[PDB]
Amino acid sequence: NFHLRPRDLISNINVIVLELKGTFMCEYADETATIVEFLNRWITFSQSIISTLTGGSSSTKKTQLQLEHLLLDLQMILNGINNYKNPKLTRMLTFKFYMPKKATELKHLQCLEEELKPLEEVLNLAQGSGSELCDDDPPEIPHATFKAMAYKEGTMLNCECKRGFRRIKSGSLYMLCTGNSSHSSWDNQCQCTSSHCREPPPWENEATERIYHFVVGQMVYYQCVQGYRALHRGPAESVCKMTHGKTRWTQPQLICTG
Repeated sequence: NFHLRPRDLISNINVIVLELKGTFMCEYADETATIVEFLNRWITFSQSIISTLTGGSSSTKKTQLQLEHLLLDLQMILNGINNYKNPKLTRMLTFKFYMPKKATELKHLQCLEEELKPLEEVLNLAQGSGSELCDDDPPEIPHATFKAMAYKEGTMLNCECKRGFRRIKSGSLYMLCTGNSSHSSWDNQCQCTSSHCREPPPWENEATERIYHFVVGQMVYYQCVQGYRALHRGPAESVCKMTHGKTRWTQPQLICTG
């Protein structure tokens, strides 16, 4: 229950950041951070600079209130990510945000200005609705993987990259399957620089796999990896069902041995 449209709040925050920086190229660090660590640095960045109110000059008093309103809009978002958003938050901590290597001057707000688009992206997660998302990742199986065949309207794919590669500065953090009623296709696009839907085509992808987040009613298909063998038992697939509020995964019965 976010008492404001994600697009409007970021709109306000965006202009505030601009009215403070006046165009220094941001310098990041190598360590990515969760959306919470991300907000902590800038909330701390806010309060710190406001305290550096060296002399009550009305020129800087302007800068002071400019920060407070920014600060408030930051603390508000963060306060509304840790409460009851835990169903989604647990997977919202999977997204990769980027931190400033240094943050003591107003020219460092460029670092924050860029990450505003992937921020609003995550802000819609609990607001852009309308199917529902599954609280957990599908149950991992010893020496076995899984793969959904038909993506449903709303499934997402993290824009993770290869080693040494980051997702594009000020770029979206994931893709989304738009179902509507007529057609059915994907929306966003991933990008990596250096230091009824179907499966999307690769980029300079992640040299691991693909971090997914499924909607309810989506089924993943399990099977053993090579060198191992299943004997079926029960079902070899899991479906995300929302039973009595909470969402869960129908436990598949499938085991492989060497």
